[PDB]
Amino acid sequence: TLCIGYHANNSTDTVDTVLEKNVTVTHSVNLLEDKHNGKLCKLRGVAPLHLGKCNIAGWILGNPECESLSTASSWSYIVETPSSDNGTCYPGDFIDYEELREQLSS
Amino acid sequence: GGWTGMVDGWYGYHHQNEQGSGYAADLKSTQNAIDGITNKVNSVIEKMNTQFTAVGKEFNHLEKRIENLNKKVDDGFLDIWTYNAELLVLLENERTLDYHDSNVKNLYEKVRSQLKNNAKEIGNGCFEFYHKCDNTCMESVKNGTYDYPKYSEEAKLNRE
Amino acid sequence: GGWTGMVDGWYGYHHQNEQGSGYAADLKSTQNAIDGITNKVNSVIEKMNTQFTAVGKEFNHLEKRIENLNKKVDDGFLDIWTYNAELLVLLENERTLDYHDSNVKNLYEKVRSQLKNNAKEIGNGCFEFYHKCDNTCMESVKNGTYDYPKYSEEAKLNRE
Amino acid sequence: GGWTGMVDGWYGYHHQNEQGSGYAADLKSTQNAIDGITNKVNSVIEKMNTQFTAVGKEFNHLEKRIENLNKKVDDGFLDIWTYNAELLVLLENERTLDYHDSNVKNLYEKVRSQLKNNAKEIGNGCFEFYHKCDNTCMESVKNGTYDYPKYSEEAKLNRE
Amino acid sequence: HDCNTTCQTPKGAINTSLPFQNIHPITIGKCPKYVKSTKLRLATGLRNIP
Ligand SMILES: *[C@@H]1O[C@H](CO[C@@H]2O[C@@H](C)[C@@H](O)[C@@H](O)[C@@H]2O)[C@@H](O)[C@H](O)[C@H]1NC(C)=O
Ligand SMILES: *[C@@H]1O[C@H](CO)[C@@H](O)[C@H](O)[C@H]1NC(C)=O
Ligand SMILES: *[C@@H]1O[C@H](CO)[C@@H](O)[C@H](O)[C@H]1NC(C)=O
Repeated sequence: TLCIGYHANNSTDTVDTVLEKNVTVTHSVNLLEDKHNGKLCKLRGVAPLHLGKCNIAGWILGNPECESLSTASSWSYIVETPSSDNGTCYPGDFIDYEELREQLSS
Repeated sequence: GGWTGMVDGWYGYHHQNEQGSGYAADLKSTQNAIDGITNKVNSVIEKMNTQFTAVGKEFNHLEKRIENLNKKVDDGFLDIWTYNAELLVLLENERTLDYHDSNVKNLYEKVRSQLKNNAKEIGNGCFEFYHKCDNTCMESVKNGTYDYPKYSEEAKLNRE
Repeated sequence: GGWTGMVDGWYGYHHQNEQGSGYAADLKSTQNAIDGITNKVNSVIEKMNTQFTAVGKEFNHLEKRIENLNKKVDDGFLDIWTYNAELLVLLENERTLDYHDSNVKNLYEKVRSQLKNNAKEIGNGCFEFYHKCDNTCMESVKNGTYDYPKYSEEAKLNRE
Repeated sequence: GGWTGMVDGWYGYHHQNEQGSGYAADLKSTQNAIDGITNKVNSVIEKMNTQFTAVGKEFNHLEKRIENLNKKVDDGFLDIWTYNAELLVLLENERTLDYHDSNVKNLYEKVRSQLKNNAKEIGNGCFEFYHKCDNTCMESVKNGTYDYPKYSEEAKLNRE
Repeated sequence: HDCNTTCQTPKGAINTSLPFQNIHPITIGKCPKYVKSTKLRLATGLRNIP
């Protein structure tokens, strides 16, 4: 006797289809990324400008507490923390702040 | 069901005869199936060519309507991609499984075509020979060269 | 053509023999077809999961460019959804109809496989028995248990 | 392979017999195939109904965030359409080719059904008659009217 | 960190090339599209029925 068959294995991977659900298949790939490395990286070869505890207004105006920040010659993006509270120290209206932030972003 | 003992390709044959037994992958079929699947997966990924973008936008408290427009834009794109992606996966998974089912169906028919009236169709992909079919005979069938006329006399004598 | 008298499922059999006649749905096939269709329809609807939104936006007479941008956004989304929806419906309707055609084709082949040389393939889904095949015989065929060897003598005697 | 000499339709027959030889398109099949393809192509084009729009927008140097939003909108729409269009073309081209393969497969089966045991299935779409089958006989087969019983005596006598 | 990427999100950089991601809607770079889905598993093989 000669018989035609197919491969089976120990895969427990299942997929869904339009007609049926939980179909176990022998080989499977993702189209979806659910991992990241937990790090802020150089983007396209260029390091970000991290401002520590300062925001952009603080950094560009020279808030005394932003004095310790280094000056970057170039950067790919700007990073501020959720706690980047040191901005304008003498209260007032920083005009067209959002446009300035966009211009300095890269 | 499949053979958990056959790990040299997706499709293949198993046999038992007077001289021995075992299995081997049909690599003509398996490689064609692989090229098909590989091209399919790659097209799904390789065609979606994006550019450098920056998604986030910043607005002040008197620009609520603009921020909301920006959200509207993000939401529409998100719903479109999520939905289309789910349909693409579900549709392709069904097509993939049919493709695989097609390739193995094709192999059965090729064997049946060569064997004609010299073997019984019994099931589980099996053709029961009505004549002695030794290792040389079975390899000849798998390779598309079964010389049907030299086995037809024996096949009928074992049935008459 | 179909049977307007068969309303107990999508697919089924009709017979005529010495002991009587009638029809019944093949509920193995019909239920599988139903689960297939049900999952398909539900995936089309159930995967399109939206959030709470507010579409309308208001702009003044010196914001014409923004209102026009908002329109541009609505129009692009509208064209995408309308077009994709039309293609989805047209594509699925063809696939649906092929699926149904597949399921009934499969039943024909299962019957043919059991009957082998004991019935003639005549058409209109019909297998003409070459031997007496009473109600017990026909139920056995429909259920996948036809005991072919006990009918092969009669089938050949009625042809010799 | 196909016939470069057959240019009167997509599908058809070629024959050789005692009275002559040649080919002709099967226009029942070809026209149905054409209507299928025509409807398919037209639906792809005809359903994508756009309105009058104006894409370009102008912003000043203090509106960079808005210009960038406008770009974001154009880019998302562009990626969606480019990708979906590539998938639509690749998917339909495979379905188109399967459709064509289906239609010619169907013709083979219709011929086989009529000929039954009066011809050998040899390959290259060919049925070798076991009896004389002149031009009238072959036209009868192509038209679905082969009167099988009048040829069965000759077919068996040439084999006994 | 002294690392490099093609796509960056606030939770960390994405190293990878598949068409979709479910990590974060706001990204900078040549990024996968954000989806709400938790699984886009595309079969490459046949049904695993032994
Ligand atoms: C689909 O399967 C999901 C994963 O569960 C696995 O397969 C099912 C069929 C069960 O055998 C289960 O024990 C396995 O872990 C389920 O979470 C899911 O609920 C299943 N169907 C759905 C989506 O409801
Ligand atoms: C990216 O990092 C690798 C080390 O993993 C290094 O070899 C390469 O030069 C870096 N590229 C750029 C543009 O800095
Ligand atoms: C991460 O990036 C490096 C290049 O620095 C590349 O060699 C590696 O394959 C990437 N990892 C993944 C999972 O894509």
